[PDB]
Amino acid sequence: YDNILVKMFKTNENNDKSELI
Repeated sequence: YDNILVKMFKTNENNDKSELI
């Protein structure tokens, strides 16, 4: 059981390394 792609869509869009840069 692994679903790393669904979790990485919302994490990378909102945060974007710092805060939406």
